Amino acid sequence: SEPWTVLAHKKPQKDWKAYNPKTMRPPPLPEGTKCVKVMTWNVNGLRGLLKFESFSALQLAQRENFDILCLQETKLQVKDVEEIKKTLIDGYDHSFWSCSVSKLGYSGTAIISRIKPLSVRYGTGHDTEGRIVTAEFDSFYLINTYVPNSGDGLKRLSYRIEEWDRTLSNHIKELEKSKPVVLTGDLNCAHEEIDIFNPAGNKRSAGFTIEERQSFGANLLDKGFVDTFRKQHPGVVGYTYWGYRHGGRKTNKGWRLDYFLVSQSIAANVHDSYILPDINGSDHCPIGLILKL
Repeated sequence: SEPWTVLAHKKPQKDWKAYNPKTMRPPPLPEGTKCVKVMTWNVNGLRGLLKFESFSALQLAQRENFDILCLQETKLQVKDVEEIKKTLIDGYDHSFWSCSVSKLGYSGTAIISRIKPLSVRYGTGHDTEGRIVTAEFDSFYLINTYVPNSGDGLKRLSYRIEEWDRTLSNHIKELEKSKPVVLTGDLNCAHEEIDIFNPAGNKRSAGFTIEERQSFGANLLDKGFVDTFRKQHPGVVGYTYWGYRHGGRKTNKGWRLDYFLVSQSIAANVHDSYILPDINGSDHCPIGLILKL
């Protein structure tokens, strides 16, 4: 059963198809093509995921052979990182964790890499909610972020639009002045109607407000960044999130909230921006990016 291959959408256009990674991913790169492979995942609580019976860090690494793993919502405290680092599997020696210090057991990001970065900074070193990690590599910057959820009743929409969204934009544009940027993580916005199963029923839901979508366009895309999955798959409905409560994953009633956004300068180097909807353990599934260097 592969429910993500069934086109679930309340108001689809005529020529839209459901994303099937078995038939729609490009063929592998010619061998020796120097590239970097990144996987990104909102794990909805790292400790809980590690207690998930069907989850193994070793199998995931063996299956995808990523160089870098970007996590959101680790929910770790600072005091937890030393021990969590010890459970990292062999081969991924450089790990960097930004944990929430005001609200405990909340938010949290991490970058796990078998490539040693030139530099790593946390925040835009103030990161009170552990929402941003920036790792410098030789030809690009990798920014892993967990964007603030606007919340029930849009209670946080003002901070999201007026403060957060602009600060993230300024941070990536500043770094772009030295190297192109790979922005990834849970951006907490379904950009267009194709990115959400029920657009009409969610006009005032966090993540699909007119305010959030317009900011996404104006503060991210229109400042020279490319939605790699959307560019690679025009007219393809593919989700990365399914709400637990209404059991929408079994019928693919989901949203695309997780992205790979890249500087215009390296948009042509993206070989594959993909989704892994079969991996369970969170209400998000992982996404991956294969970038030619």
